[PDB]
Amino acid sequence: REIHQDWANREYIEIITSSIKKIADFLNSFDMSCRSRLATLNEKLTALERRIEYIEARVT
Amino acid sequence: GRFESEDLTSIVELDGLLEINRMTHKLLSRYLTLDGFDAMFREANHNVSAPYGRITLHVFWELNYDFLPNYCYNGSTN
Repeated sequence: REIHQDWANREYIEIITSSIKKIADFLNSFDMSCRSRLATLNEKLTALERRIEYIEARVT
Repeated sequence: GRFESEDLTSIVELDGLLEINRMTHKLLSRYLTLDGFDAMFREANHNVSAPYGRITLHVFWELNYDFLPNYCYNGSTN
């Protein structure tokens, strides 16, 4: 009866929504990790730029 | 600068303070990426762009103006 099909459809929608929220959570986590390692790379680059400034000032 | 406003006998207090600063740099380096202590020290001593630094310049100034004309040597105690 229509109620049975209704239960089936609601279960379908529930599965799809769960998948969508999994995708969103992955997006958030990936963004956080990328921020962290970008900060690290930037710091490393900054440490290197200052060092080359100092060296080339010492050699001239 | 605190060395530069004192006699020659304060070189010991100077290197003591420099060692304290080096230990501080070593401790803070565990978490932060700072310039090497040598680079910082040379920048502070004006010894990057020039041959001699402030410490040696003040050592010579002190020699000339206060050490040669004011001190008495003792051979036995050295």
